[PDB]
Amino acid sequence: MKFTVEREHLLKPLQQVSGPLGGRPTLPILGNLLLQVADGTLSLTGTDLEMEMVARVALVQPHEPGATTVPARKFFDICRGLPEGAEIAVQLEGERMLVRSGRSRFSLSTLPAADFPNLDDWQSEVEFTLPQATMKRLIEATQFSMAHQDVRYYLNGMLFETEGEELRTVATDGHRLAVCSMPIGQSLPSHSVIVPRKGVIELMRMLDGGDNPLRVQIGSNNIRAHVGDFIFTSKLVDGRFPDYRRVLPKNPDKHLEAGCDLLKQAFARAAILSNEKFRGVRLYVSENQLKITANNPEQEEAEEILDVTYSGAEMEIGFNVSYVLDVLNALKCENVRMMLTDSVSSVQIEDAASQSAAYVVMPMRL
Amino acid sequence: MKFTVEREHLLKPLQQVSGPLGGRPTLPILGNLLLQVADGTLSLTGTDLEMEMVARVALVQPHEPGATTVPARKFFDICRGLPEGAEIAVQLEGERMLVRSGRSRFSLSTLPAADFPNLDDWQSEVEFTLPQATMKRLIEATQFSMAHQDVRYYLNGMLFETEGEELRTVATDGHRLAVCSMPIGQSLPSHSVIVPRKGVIELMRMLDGGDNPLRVQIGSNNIRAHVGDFIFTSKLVDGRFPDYRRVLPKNPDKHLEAGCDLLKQAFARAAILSNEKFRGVRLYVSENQLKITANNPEQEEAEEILDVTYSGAEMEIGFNVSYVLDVLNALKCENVRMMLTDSVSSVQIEDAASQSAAYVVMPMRL
Amino acid sequence: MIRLYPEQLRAQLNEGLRAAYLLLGNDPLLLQESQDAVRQVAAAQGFEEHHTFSIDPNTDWNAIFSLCQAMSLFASRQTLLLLLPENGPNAAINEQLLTLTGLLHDDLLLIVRGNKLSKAQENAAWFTALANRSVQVTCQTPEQAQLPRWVAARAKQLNLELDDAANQVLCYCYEGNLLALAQALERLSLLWPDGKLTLPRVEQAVNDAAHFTPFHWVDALLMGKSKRALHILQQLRLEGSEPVILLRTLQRELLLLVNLKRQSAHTPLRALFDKHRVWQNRRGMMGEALNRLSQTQLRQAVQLLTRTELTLKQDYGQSVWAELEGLSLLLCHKPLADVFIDG
Amino acid sequence: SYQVLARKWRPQTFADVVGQEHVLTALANGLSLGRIHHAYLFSGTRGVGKTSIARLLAKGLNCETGITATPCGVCDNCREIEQGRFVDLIEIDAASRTKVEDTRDLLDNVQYAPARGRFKVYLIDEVHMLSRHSFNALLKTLEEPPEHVKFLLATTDPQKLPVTILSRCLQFHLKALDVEQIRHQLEHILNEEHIAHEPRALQLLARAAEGSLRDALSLTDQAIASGDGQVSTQAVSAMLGTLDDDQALSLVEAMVEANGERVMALINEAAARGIEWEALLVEMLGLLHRIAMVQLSPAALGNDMAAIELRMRELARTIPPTDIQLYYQTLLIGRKELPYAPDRRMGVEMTLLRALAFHPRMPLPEP
Amino acid sequence: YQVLARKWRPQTFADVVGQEHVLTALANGLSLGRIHHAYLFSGTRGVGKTSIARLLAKGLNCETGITATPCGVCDNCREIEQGRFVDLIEIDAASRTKVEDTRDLLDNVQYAPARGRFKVYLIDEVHMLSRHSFNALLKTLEEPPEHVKFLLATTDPQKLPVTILSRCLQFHLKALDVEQIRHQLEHILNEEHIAHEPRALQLLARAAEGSLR
Amino acid sequence: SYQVLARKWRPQTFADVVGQEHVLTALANGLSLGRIHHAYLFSGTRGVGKTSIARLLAKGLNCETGITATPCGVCDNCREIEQGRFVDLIEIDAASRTKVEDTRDLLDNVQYAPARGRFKVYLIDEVHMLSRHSFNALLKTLEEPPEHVKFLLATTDPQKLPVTILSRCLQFHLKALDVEQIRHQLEHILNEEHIAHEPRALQLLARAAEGSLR
DNA sequence: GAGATAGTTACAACATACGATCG
DNA sequence: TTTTTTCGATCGTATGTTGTAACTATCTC
Ligand SMILES: Nc1ncnc2c1ncn2[C@@H]1O[C@H](COP(=O)(O)OP(=O)(O)O)[C@@H](O)[C@H]1O
Ligand SMILES: Nc1ncnc2c1ncn2[C@@H]1O[C@H](COP(=O)(O)OP(=O)(O)O)[C@@H](O)[C@H]1O
Ligand SMILES: Nc1ncnc2c1ncn2[C@@H]1O[C@H](COP(=O)(O)OP(=O)(O)O)[C@@H](O)[C@H]1O
Ligand code: ALF
Ligand code: ALF
Ligand code: ALF
Ligand SMILES: [Mg+2]
Ligand SMILES: [Mg+2]
Ligand SMILES: [Mg+2]
Ligand SMILES: [Zn+2]
Ligand SMILES: [Zn+2]
Ligand SMILES: [Zn+2]
Repeated sequence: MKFTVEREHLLKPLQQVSGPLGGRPTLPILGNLLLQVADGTLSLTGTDLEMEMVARVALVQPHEPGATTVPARKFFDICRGLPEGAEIAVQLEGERMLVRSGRSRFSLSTLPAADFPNLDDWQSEVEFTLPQATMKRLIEATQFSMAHQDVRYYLNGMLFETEGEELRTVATDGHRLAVCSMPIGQSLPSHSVIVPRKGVIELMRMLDGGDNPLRVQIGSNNIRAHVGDFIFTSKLVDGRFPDYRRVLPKNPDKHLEAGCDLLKQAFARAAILSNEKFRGVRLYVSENQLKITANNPEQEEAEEILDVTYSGAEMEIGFNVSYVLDVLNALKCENVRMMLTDSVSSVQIEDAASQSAAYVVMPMRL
Repeated sequence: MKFTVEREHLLKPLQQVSGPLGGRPTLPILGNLLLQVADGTLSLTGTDLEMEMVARVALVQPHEPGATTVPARKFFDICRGLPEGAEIAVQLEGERMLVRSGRSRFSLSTLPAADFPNLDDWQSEVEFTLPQATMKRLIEATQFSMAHQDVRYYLNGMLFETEGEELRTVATDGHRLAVCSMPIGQSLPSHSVIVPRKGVIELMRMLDGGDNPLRVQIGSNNIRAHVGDFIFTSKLVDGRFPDYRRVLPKNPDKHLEAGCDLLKQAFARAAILSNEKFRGVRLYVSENQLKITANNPEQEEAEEILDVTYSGAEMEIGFNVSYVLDVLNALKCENVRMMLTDSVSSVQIEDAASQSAAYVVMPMRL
Repeated sequence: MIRLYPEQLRAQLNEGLRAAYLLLGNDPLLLQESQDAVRQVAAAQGFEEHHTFSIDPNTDWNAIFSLCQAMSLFASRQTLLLLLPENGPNAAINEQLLTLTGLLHDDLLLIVRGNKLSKAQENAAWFTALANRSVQVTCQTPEQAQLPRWVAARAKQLNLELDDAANQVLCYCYEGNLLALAQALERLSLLWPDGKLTLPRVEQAVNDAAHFTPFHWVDALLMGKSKRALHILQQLRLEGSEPVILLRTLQRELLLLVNLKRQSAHTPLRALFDKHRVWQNRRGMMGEALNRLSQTQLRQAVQLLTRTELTLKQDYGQSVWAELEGLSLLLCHKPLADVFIDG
Repeated sequence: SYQVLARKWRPQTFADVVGQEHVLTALANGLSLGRIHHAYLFSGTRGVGKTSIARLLAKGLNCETGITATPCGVCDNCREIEQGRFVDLIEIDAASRTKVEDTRDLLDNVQYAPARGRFKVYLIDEVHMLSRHSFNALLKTLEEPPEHVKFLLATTDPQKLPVTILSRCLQFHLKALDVEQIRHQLEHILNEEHIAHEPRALQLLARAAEGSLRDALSLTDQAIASGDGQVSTQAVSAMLGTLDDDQALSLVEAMVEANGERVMALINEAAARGIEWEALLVEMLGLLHRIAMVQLSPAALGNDMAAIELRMRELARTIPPTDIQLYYQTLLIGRKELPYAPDRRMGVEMTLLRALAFHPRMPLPEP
Repeated sequence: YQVLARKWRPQTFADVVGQEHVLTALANGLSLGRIHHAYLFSGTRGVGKTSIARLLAKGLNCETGITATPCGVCDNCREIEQGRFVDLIEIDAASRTKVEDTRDLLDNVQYAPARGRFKVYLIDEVHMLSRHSFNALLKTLEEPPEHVKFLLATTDPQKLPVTILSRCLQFHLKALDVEQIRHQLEHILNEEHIAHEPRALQLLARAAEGSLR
Repeated sequence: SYQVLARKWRPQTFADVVGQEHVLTALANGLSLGRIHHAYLFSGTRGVGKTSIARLLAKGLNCETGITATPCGVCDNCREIEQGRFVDLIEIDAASRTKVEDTRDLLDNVQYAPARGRFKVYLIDEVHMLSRHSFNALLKTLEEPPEHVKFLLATTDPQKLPVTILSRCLQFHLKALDVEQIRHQLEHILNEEHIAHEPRALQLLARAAEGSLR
């Protein structure tokens, strides 16, 4: 193997592929990048038996085909420490790899590439293309609702569903539900899959805000994403994600239109008043009026009274401050709409204009 | 006895006073802090039998002169808990002290003031004042070489020497030496003293770059530093310190002048493959040639070539890269001058621009 | 507080559930079986969540309270399981449990597992509050006398033909370890599809995994079974128990025997037992020992015990087990050369 | 070259493993009848076949033909498992990685379906070295395992594991390999390797193995090295004599029969190997005490001293108790007076001579 | 003046006093090619454990090949004599006994040797290793890479777990005889050109117990 | 300030040490012939001058004039060592530094060249008080340390030290001072100090000393 | 389009709890 | 209806909490 590239070209792919790698791997080889030079291009591969990141760089200088592995952190540090504009020439001799840059020379140990694990080839089922903004919106809308750590595996991941010409993301943790939907523009067969938390984080980091569309392929148990010159492959957690439509309220007889900024200020004031853990905050809504009282154990309660647009009968209910605060923060608009049936029942929240994003919160018993 | 003050002014002097006090007082008196209202000011003093910190705050509101002791932890909790802008009133009612923290009244135990072990009469062997910038520069440039924990207790501190009209700071740990000197414009007698590392760290943290000058007094067994309205008193090691003059090499002949940035970059790049445990490197010096070599336990080698202005004979010398990097970082100069004699002798480092500060590194013989 | 045993819990679960369940005992197998039965019945009745927690100083009670107060979207009637520490709840844990039972809800089903509470521990505000609407199952490991009946019942429940010799061998090998015995029965059933177990068949697939306590060793010495005492001592040594505990356990009984023998010359045994508040179930055994040992004996034993204590606590010797074995043989009716006594 | 005799002859079929009949029969019946537990725990002494049996079970639990107790050994899964590079077989050395993070990651990995196997088997070896938090995580994962995940555990000190983890798995305990089976296995291996041997050498090697086939193979390899490509009685006897470290019992046996030259030879041999004299003396005291207690009751000798059971039992049977008592007393006096002797070796020799051909005069209460 | 002990460390199997059985076994093993991957050496202090370990390591990595009679002149032999060979990883277990050190050591054992045919790890004072360190080495000792060999030296093998003892070939070194010590001292003094008398050598040999150092 | 006679009359040269003739002769011969060892262990009863001998040997090794058996006592190195502030002389109170961490830190600084002296001397006082791990850690470096470091060990209970350490050190046994030597030293000190005395009092004090000068 | 300030993440130091060995 | 341990000094592993420094992202010049 032999090639020569520039520092700037090779700086970013190394950072991208070095993300998943870290800590102490189960096998030493998993801690090393795999470099393959062939067909006038250099491919860098990094995997941990669950996710795989592949980057490609074009070569405009004489080279030689080959393949070998190299430690990740040391190579990245060597590349980063060299001065700007330096040209890196890499070659392989014996069991060592020589990296040269100006008057600087380095030799690094390597391992045979025949032992490097590779994900088995699979046939895709649903293939499509999306703008980066659409996926960013979908993930950011339905990410905080995932369960941080639970015995139920399906709650950890996120549910990606394709239905007709609509792409839907669902995230729940047993106490909150978040559903978002957007139109892709083309019709796809009905199909739902579950992606793990690591895959979601990798997809979020993959997007850079550019105009390059990303191509998504979904198969039996794997998901692959192409973004420019980056290929990200991940496995799908098996299970049965709970259905989201049924848990939605059937017919909320009570509606409430509220100002997002005023609600945010009131909830912030309650949290400052209710910094003590345990219990939440009780809201009593009456005709065009709302009262908020902090029911933290026995701290002094300063009731907050505000004016809203409510038409139903008066009703009081307790809620968790953090859940409602996060739901409100997710909807970054000026006014919000809340739908509820009774004190003991799930409440739905959405924007006054856009119904694409919806949230469901189950009240805590007072 | 009775005094009312705003929370803003009171907060921060109390934090400084409680700083030296730890979780374990080990004595009823040392746990508390001494508060003395005299004339038109309040003095809060805290000591741990080793270092004393006293703060003075001028009070304009009516007050009753007195002197008592109050627990530090309770007072800190009371002052921290209150909201912003609260006005705190305190009054000594008999054996107890009543604090009207907002709308909540708290009771604190009071102990006799005569039992507080605080210095009363001070005699200064030398005394002067100087801007905080000089002290900060000297401490920052000399502390990194100070020892942490060693059998030689006299090496666990910093040596301050008032010589003629200048002040000199010396630090060492048996492997490298750092010397700095600066004039102050005042004639002083020849006097050398040792300050423990904890006192040096506390003094360094005390400085904040303020324009107000810092006053320094040195007595028979104690050192006092006054800055603004804060006074910090510490004791001395009293164990004698070896003279730095003999440590410096005599009649060094080989001289290398190089760029600070280039040397720093070369050493940092070579340190990547250097042995983690020892961090040893080899330097080969020839006519306008500096070759830096680093090795690893697994036979990973790094080489660097640098062009400098050298005219002596060929040399080979080992070194510890960490000490060299620390010296270069602390130097903060454009050009670096290194003076050496042989392959087994100490090497001196300074900046060609000026000789105000000097450093000495002992080679790692292998 | 409805008190029950593992052998009759099923019927109660068929009758209906309750607000809380207490599983207090020492045997792990019985506790696990009761927990599994309760969980299965609750799941059949419509309980879905199975939240579990191990009580520890680092445990966060706020999360437990939030779970007890919050409600799930597509689930209801969650179940909570607590694993108490071996020592038991302290004052802080008592207050935490009081708060938890104050927040107890009808839908929430609480299960607690751990060792039986002492006289002080069992008397607590939370325990008293729970007693009104609680069912406690006592899971105590059966003693040697009752073990064969339990083994026969378990074998019959599994449709196995177990011989008297096989039952005795299983009791001897796996005494004090019900989990090991149950696993051995399962392995034997798997090995032989016909289910007919004979002495050679069980013998070929049995090892030694008995678990004992110092009290068993002391009782064996009092009764006078040399082989049983030696086996118990070997098993305890292999387990890794501290000899000082054995010495202290034996000291009280030896001193009591010496005092009774000295005072038994001119006083009936019943009066002495009443004065010393000797437990009824032990009385006869004690008397037997007091009749088997002469007055010259119980003095050599004390001397050997003192010598062993001094050797352990002064010279830090490692020959304590040999001296313990010698003393065990001495307590049983054996000559002993008297050279080892060093009298 | 030639690999290593132990590493080369690892069993690859249920018919090759020698002994442990009950465990193999139970596993075969369970696989045949479909009764498969969610977790197994293999226990026993060192070098008995715990890892080998675990690997055989894993191979037979994912064979292409089907779940069987006699895996083909020719399909892709069997071959890959033999090579130790199968995708689904996740073997973890718990000893090297005990912190909570590694176990957390490994247990989180279970949420994915197997790639090319009906089951994804985890083979945790040396489980007793895991941390407490690692045990908690393993228990949390193992309370409700998936249907496609199986756990195989191998350990040598099961008592270290918590009761909760023990209750969730079926435990199989292995026994010692016995002399005859070890001898037969060594004979078969040497016949396959085309190496000359003698029956007495193999018998001695089996006796020295002490219920550990790995030790027997290591000693056989060392003897082959010493014997210059062959096993001979003289070479093996010399090797064992060099490795022999039971001089205390031999000294007691020689002393009890009133032999002087043998005692001197044993003392010289003990001096040749670095040994603490006081340790030898206390060992002899312990042996005499054990013999006396065995004479008092046959059940005194426990299972721990199985290697030298026969000789000690014979000594207890033959030697009258009075001689044992006298030897114990004189050796106790020797131990007491040892530190003031001119030299440790000279003091030990003097005490041995006194116990051999002398008799102390007791104070005999005269008044 | 370099001390006699350091100066006169054996550099060949012909320069070792006594220890006939271990030398014969090692020579036969190297000649026949039946080479194990784990050797343990036991004996009293100053009887030539580290010396024979280093000699064996030099014999394995000699340029001429794997022979029981290393040349002692090639580059590998010279570097090993000077104690700076890259493929002879010498570890002082007494100084580094924590488990993390063992983990770090084992994390990078897969890499091929830099220059030699084998990468020999020589651990000294093994009995000082912690229990976790002992357990961490079991799998590696059982199935190490084909290009890795472990050499262990200790004074009290009874301190090691039985599991480790069953994984490695054990060699026990015996205390040297008085006559052997006297002959070695006479030879060394003759080589050093120092006057001596038979009585002095006899007394020194008597007072040296069995350790030549 | 005032100092007791015990510490004020500490010998400063090889001519101020009473008895121990064999040890002094061996040290002088070794220094003259150039046969310098890297491990000296002074053993004996208490109050005989093990520490003084070790300090004198260290002073002789690091004298400006050169490696001599008769230190000048006037150069900078000699007076610096006398004052106890010499950089390259590391005096380690083993009775208060028994933990393994301290020994490991000590052994990691052995690869650095000496600051000003030609040797880096480690004087360990009461080495018998260290833990087993400390001894095992020392063993490796003590067997074959660098060429610019010397180890000096002083103890009164050589039995505590493991045989492994004793096998790699030069052992010097100090005899107990006789009554005549103690009496001579006492009368010399009293005459130098201008203190009246009588022969019988000195004889009684020498007899009661039990062979210890301290 | 570049520099300065603030916020977030990573590394090092300190404290607590549990287990094991020798005198 | 239960009952039940010697102490001091030293070494090693794993987890949780707090403080300081360096790197990256965002806002204003
Ligand atoms: N029953 C057996 N039959 C044949 N070889 C065996 C047997 N038991 C162990 N071995 C030998 O022991 C080695 C495997 O060790 P193993 O017993 O799996 O370790 P452990 O049981 O201590 O986990 C192999 O080299 C193998 O040849
Ligand atoms: N068999 C031997 N032949 C020659 N010299 C020996 C022998 N054994 C030990 N020595 C001497 O003992 C000294 C130290 O040996 P060493 O390598 O420390 O052995 P160990 O590792 O057993 O302590 C060396 O200087 C060496 O000359
Ligand atoms: N040989 C000697 N000659 C003169 N004075 C001695 C001698 N040995 C000991 N001393 C006196 O004893 C005091 C303490 O001696 P010290 O260094 O403690 O010896 P050690 O280390 O053997 O106890 C010294 O101050 C010294 O005056
Ligand atoms: F291979 Al083992 F105990 F020696 F599991
Ligand atoms: F180095 Al040694 F016994 F002292 F092997
Ligand atoms: F200082 Al001493 F014996 F008292 F060496
Ligand atoms: Mg195994
Ligand atoms: Mg050695
Ligand atoms: Mg002294
Ligand atoms: Zn197959
Ligand atoms: Zn060679
Ligand atoms: Zn001098």
